[PDB]
Amino acid sequence: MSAYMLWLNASREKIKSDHPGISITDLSKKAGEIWKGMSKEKKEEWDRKAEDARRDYEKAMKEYEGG
Repeated sequence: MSAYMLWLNASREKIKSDHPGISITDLSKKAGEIWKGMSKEKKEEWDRKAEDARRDYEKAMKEYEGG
């Protein structure tokens, strides 16, 4: 899910530029269609990026020291 969110943010500009005058709601569907047709390996990369960020949060929280 997190991979999709990150991918959508970067892809949003590509989709909007590729489909001028496209609505926001339509963009969401477009994002899903591109993902579905996209390679499986690419999905893993985005998933790994999201997981790495989780590790980084722990590191920052560890030094942050707070509730």
